[PDB]
Amino acid sequence: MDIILGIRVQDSVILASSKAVTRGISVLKDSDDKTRQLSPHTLMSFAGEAGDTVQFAEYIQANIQLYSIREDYELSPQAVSSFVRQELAKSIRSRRPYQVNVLIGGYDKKKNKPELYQIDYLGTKVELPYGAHGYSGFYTFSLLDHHYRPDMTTEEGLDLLKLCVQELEKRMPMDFKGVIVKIVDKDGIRQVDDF
Amino acid sequence: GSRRYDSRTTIFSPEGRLYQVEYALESISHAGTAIGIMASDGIVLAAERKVTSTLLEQDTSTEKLYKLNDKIAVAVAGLTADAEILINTARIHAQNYLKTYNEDIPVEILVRRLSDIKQGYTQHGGLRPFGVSFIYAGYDDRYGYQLYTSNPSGNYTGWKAISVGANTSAAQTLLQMDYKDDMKVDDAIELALKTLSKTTDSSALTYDRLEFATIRKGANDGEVYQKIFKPQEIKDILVKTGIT
Amino acid sequence: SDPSSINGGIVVAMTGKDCVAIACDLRLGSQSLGVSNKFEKIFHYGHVFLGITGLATDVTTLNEMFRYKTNLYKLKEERAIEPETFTQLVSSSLYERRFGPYFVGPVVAGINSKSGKPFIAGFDLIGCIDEAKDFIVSGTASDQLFGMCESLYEPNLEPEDLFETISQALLNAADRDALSGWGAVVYIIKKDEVVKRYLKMRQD
Amino acid sequence: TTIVGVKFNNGVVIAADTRSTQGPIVADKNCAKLHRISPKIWCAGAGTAADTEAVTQLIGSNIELHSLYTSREPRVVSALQMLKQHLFKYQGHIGAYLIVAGVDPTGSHLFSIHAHGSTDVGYYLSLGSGSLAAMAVLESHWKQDLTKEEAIKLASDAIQAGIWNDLGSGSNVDVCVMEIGKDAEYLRNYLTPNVREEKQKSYKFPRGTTAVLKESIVNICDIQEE
Amino acid sequence: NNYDGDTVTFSPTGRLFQVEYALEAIKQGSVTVGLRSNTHAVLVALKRNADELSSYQKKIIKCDEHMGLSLAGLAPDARVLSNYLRQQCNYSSLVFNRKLAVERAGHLLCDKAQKNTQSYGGRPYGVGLLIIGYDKSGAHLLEFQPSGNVTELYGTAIGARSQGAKTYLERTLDTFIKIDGNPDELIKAGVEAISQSLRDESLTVDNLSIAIVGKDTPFTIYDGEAVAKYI
Amino acid sequence: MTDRYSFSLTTFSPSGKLGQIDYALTAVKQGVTSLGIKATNGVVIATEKKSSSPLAMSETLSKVSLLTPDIGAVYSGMGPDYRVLVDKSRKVAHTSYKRIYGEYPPTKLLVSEVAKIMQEATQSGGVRPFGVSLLIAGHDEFNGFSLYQVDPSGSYFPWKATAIGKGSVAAKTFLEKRWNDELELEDAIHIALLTLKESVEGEFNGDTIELAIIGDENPDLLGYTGIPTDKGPRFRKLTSQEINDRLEAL
Amino acid sequence: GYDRALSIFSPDGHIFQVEYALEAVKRGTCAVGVKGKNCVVLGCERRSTLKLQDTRITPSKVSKIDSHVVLSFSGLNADSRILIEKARVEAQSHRLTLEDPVTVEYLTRYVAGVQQRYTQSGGVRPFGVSTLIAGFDPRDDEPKLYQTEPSGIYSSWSAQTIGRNSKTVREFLEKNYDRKEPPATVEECVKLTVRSLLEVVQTGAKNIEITVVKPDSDIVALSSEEINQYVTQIEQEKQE
Amino acid sequence: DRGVSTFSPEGRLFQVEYSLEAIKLGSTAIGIATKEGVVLGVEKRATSPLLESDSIEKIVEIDRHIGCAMSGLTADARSMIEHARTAAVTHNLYYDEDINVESLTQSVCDLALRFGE
Amino acid sequence: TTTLAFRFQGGIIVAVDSRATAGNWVASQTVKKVIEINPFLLGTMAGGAADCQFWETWLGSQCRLHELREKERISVAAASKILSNLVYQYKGAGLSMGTMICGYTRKEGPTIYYVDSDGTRLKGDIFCVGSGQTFAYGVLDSNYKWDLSVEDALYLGKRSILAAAHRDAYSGGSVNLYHVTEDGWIYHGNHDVGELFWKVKEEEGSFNNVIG
Ligand SMILES: [Mg+2]
Ligand SMILES: [Mg+2]
Repeated sequence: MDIILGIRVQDSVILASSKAVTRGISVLKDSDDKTRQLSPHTLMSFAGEAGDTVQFAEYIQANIQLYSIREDYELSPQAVSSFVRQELAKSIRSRRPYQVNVLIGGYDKKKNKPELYQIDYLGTKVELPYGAHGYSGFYTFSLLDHHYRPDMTTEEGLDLLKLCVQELEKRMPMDFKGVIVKIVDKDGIRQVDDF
Repeated sequence: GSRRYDSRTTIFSPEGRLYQVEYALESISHAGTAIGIMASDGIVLAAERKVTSTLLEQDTSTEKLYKLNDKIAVAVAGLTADAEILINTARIHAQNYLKTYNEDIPVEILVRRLSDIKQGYTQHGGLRPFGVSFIYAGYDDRYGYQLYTSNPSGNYTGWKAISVGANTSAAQTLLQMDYKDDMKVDDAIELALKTLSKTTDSSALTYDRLEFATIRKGANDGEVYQKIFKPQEIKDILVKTGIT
Repeated sequence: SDPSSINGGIVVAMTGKDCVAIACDLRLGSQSLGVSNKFEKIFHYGHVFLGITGLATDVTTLNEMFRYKTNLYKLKEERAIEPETFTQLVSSSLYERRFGPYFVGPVVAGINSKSGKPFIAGFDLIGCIDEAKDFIVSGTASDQLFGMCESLYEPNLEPEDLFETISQALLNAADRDALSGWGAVVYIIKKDEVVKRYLKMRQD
Repeated sequence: TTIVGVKFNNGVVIAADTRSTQGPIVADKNCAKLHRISPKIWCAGAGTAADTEAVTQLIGSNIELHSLYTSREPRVVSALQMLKQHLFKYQGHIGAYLIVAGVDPTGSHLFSIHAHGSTDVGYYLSLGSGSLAAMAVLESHWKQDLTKEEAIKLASDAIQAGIWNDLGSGSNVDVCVMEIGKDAEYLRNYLTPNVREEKQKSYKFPRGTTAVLKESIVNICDIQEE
Repeated sequence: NNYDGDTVTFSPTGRLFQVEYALEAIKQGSVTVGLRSNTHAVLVALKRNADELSSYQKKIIKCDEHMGLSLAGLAPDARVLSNYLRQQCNYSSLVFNRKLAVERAGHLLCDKAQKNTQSYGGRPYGVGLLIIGYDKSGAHLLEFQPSGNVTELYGTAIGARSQGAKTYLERTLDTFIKIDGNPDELIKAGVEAISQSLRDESLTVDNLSIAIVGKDTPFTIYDGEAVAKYI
Repeated sequence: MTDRYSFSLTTFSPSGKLGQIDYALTAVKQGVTSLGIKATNGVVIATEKKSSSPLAMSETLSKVSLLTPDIGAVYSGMGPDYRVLVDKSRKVAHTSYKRIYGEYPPTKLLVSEVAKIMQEATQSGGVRPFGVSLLIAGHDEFNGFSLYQVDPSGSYFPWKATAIGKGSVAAKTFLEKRWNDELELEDAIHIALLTLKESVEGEFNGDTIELAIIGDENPDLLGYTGIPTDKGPRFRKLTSQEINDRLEAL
Repeated sequence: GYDRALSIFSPDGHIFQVEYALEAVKRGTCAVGVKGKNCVVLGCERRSTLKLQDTRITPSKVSKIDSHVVLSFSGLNADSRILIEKARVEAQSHRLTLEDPVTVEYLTRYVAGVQQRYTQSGGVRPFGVSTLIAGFDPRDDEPKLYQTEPSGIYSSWSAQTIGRNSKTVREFLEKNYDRKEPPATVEECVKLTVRSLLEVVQTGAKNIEITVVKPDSDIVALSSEEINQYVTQIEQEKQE
Repeated sequence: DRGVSTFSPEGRLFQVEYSLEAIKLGSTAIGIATKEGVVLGVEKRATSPLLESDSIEKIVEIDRHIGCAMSGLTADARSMIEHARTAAVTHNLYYDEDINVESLTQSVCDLALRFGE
Repeated sequence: TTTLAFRFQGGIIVAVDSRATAGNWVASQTVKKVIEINPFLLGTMAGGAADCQFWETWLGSQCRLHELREKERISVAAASKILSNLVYQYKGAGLSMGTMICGYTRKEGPTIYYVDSDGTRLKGDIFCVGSGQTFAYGVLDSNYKWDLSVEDALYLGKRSILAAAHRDAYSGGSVNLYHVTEDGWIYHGNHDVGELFWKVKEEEGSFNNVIG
């Protein structure tokens, strides 16, 4: 899959993911949602090898939902990200590794803080104010390094995100058919239906 | 063949009871009494060593109170060797959880895991059950201070105050009488020692016959401290509470 | 492609008079792309300090593995693990993956709590121990570090003098490596006080 | 690396240089290559350094258990047989090349062993990148019925040939002498012909030279009482 | 008594009671007859029904084109053993391009039954088998017991009241062995043999089961109106 | 074949007793007396060499065994059971410790491993408990000198001084009167010899008594020189002559 | 491995280990299930022999298997945890492969299957547990209530009770529950459930637990005071 | 005790004979075959009036052309039905046809004597 | 190969060509590229012929077992996921498959899932797979509406395969048409491309580049 972006502002985490699915010669779909809700206040976007992406994401989703039911409790974003990292670190020395990169955006209800974690297919985890996978960071990070403030509102975050997508649409060779944008905050997860 | 010599450790009686579980509970009723009391500002664990000797090296001795991690401790009643098998498994489970989620294991999840292991030995495998009852004293940031017990059946329950081992009927009645919800650790320390002093089968309660531990947020600021009392420290708290 | 230089980074350790020092850069990258400037590579288990360079997923995995093992050690032994003992544990753990190894360069630093003797050690990715009296280096700028340490180091430096020596060794080595830098941390370790200092350095 | 073994009148001596390398870089300048399998059975390793250490400690561990089981002092042929069968099974993937020497109730012994599991017997042997330089000295000065003093001299001279002529070898000479009816004497840094000269300048900095952003005390102590 | 709890226990007189109890299951089974000449071999079997609404339990099983058997006792055990014979006949044809000798088939059945008489946990087979076949040495008839004992015979019978048929065959020995090149007369002799074991009931059209194998005759089973000719 | 005894042979009786463990302890009670005493600068363990025949060479039968260079063990009960436990204890000291940490285990942890093996023979399928009680003496850097008892159940306890087997009840009373926290190693050996004489019927000399100490490092027993940090084993078995010398000052 | 056949037939055609497992269920605290027109209520008995209990942390008697299905039980507490864990795992597995949450009947059929398996597998004893499984099928407003037992048989019930003195409360339900007109509201259903337990319980204090399950994953447990108000109103109507 | 696969002195397997007694305690099931079809009927036998009787499932489909009715310990039938359904579907997969009723029955009966220790 | 499936007001149209090739050699012109999984579910053949035939028949068996066990028609979501999970297990071993699983149920309505041998499972409105997929997409994209009649939708599917059959060397032979309704699929005949091309050329006025 292609572009996945993330930004952590004052009170929320925003994830932006491209809509295109291309199988070699043709664009088979232009409305694909490259994300799974792991828990009410935790969202994971993904990109990598075909098939393995959705298989890994749904596998993680099933496991977190199982934990939620067993304990009647939502794991913190930090705890979910650690579980995901271990699964990918385990996978990289398997017979056939999951070739999947993820961003985990969650709102910690205990600390009242948004949190964004970036994890690649090797199991390399970092907590960041903003992140990306693939070539997305090469085009967007110089804009984020300039404009980002830790006290930004959600609206200001969306505006900075629009500038990033515009730069991608200008300089990237591939047509990724726009992005689906989702916000994670104290009230849960919602999709911005006009972007 | 071999069937002839099989005791069949995992069968129901006609009344629907598990023979071996019931008999293991009978064994535990002869072990030294262990008591746990939960207060608002901490938990107390107090336990009686079984008829000791003057030549026993007490300061290096441990038969009752064990550390599972920095936040959770257990009091043991029953076969000590059986307990150490389960204790080591619990220590590993706690570390497995910490590695997986990067957070300390919640108290109940550790308790449920050990209790499920006990359950398995009652349903399959044809082996004898563990002759052990545990009192779990622990803290996590979800439920705070917690007390649990588990027995050879693999059943577990939560408690404000509880006893296991010998004379639990007498001990539980004494605890039920003097326990109050707004109680503090220093008061709970006194209640635990007073209850052991009355229920003991020994002539008098002295420092060399006791193991003592507290779990306090009496650790400088937003954290929890475990204190396994030394022989001299058990001697001092016995004088302070006016038992010796 | 080479797993030991995908993410970049460096660690250095030195001995002084009744003290030891261990330091690292803060960069994590995906080859040319800088990803994080807060990726610390030094960890501690009690009074024993461990720096790890190499593939970042393995750095994190090994920290979690040694936290796991030193926690069980402490529960069973009823005492904190010592630098000499921990060194053997790292070596054993690495060699057990002889034909599918962790792509790392670990470094141990600490003072023995009973003898008071300063201790440092280094390892290759499969467990071979380098126990030097003077200094240990690791990472994508290890050549540069060897050059700095060999000329700057002298024995029996006082804690505050050792800080200057190891800091200058790290900084100038990192500035000659594309995949190292983006911040730095220095630990000064004495028998019962440890000071941690973040250094100001160029951010390219 | 240069390593040699030399038989003499009443025993055997083994010697090694003290340089370990990573490619062209010297990782450690005073490495210890003489390893103990048992009190009076010692060996020196070339090749993959972790493999030489690991295979020594594994067989050394099993040799100790065997000694306790049989109530007998360990034999060099046992160490040899256990080493070769372990190495053969791994088909050269464990890169251990060793010279094994020692004394036991049967007498004094000297063997070499290669990574694929083949072994050899001899009165004088050399291994490592400096083995050709060492063997040149051994082939020039070795004779039958050497004394202890003559064997130590020959062994250290052979290591020196490696030190000065092989780039893979350097620094100091370590020696271990194993004589029949005596304690094995390990002579660490028996020769020290490569001390660095004093530098032209002191590079001690003035205090306050390095720029600092933040200072903080690190809590190495456990959670405190009260 | 104290020695019949399992197959792994000898009695003080050296008997194996579990095996003897398995032998008893055969005696409760319905009668079946086997006999042969030098050209053909015949099986005749009296099938047993549960009641008047039920079918008559099949007794004869084909193992190959040149071999098959009839059963008396536990029918599922006959299915297990006949399946094994089918596999062994098949292995011989596939690997060696060779029709399995009837004598070798008997040896294989013996060894399979033996393993269930010397080990803990298992039980003996509860069925007896009469195996007929035509191979490179002519016509053959075998009797199998779940003790492991296999015997080659001119004629025999097993099941309830089998002693009457066995005595008849012992009298007729010199006559029926000479019935060469006449399948109908050999079957007649078998139908007359099994008649010496009937009481109260007689041979009807859904009661009788006949099988034959010979020189130029594949193993074929006759049931229904195909046996009315012999009633 | 196959081991078809996959069920426990030790089970709880209605009264809560584990019969097979109690019976194992009875076998220990019938065994020859062995003892241990801890001093300020050492530990001593001792037992009688009850020779089954005078034609037997009792020096070839070792009742006191080295487990590690700083840890030794003695027993009361079934000799063969002890011998295999010594084999297992020596191996586990390497496999579960020395091959991991590069050093020998502390006394308390080796005791813990031996205890686990004995516990498992009390619960695992198709086996009986070990018919021995062990006394394990040792030294390690951070815990100093120590002495432990291990029973058939797998339970273990630390002692200042104790005795097991035949005349243990009388011997423990004798030790209670003599033991103090200021004893030197030579004083503890003297008390050990005095205590052991009471439970011995026949000959009492260096050839019929087996005695070993955990004391100072013995560089003369190391087998090599050159490494300053290696100073030799603390376990030392006393000779027949060394025992007899201390029997004159008795 | 341990292979011993513990569950076997007796001469009269009974499997005693399965029947003795039912005797363990008879000993367990009473559980009751009642379905209204638009809800299902699960009531549970708490024996007051144990005070000084910490009710915050003590295992509760009703367990969520998924967001829309709950499970209560009578019998061995430790045994029930194994069935609850298996049911929870299967619920997530069903969502993963079918892309739809389990129906109440499917979840019941699975748990019942596990129980049956433990009655003819070597080396294992039957579960000493009977269960009440209640909830609503996805996108359905028809109430569902099922029962399982150690043998593995299961069935649907308009109302049912299990555990000690369940013969008495079933007697009450059989004369008080009308099929043509089930409890039309949550209030009426909870009232009938508390009434049924009051036939057996003792003090209406901390001895009665009540959990209400409504359509679309709406599950809530009533508190002490809320239940206490039902207990109060029932006896004040009884004084007449 | 005694083996689960033990023969009686009469030549019958104890456990098989005892299971036949359990079946005698089961609810009645009847079948009648005609040239126009086969009919299957069962007694439901609910233990209480509060038990919703349409949840009692003692008649079960194996395939479109094969049905089945049960009597005895009905929980034991579930794995037998599962096997029958799998065997019917598997044969259709392997042979592109309906399986014979006798062959299906034989496959179910192969499970019967697979018990022991 | 050219296969397509699209959702519309009246259900689903499935259209496929009939040609199989081994290199340049035309092995068959009469290949059945629609697999009749059951009377309600259809699958399309592209990639490996055996892999598609074998595993989609197998899928039919799993669907039949599901409805026997659950007493309810399997959803298209569940049916497609059984196949995608199966092929994911074999990932790396060399299965070749690109298929559209098509069905029409009460809870879902008309539904199409693209399932693929590297594990991909995509729900969508229009899918086209094969060597001639790009040609068929062109005709589909420019003429597709949700409110197409059954008659016009059938023709659109027929016309799109014809476009591919004309231009793609490895597509041709004949066109097979299917219409999937809630009550099951309906077969709408085999249409020889040779005869169809001339008929469409005359009636439509298209393919002026070709002399007829
Ligand atoms: Mg740099
Ligand atoms: Mg730069």
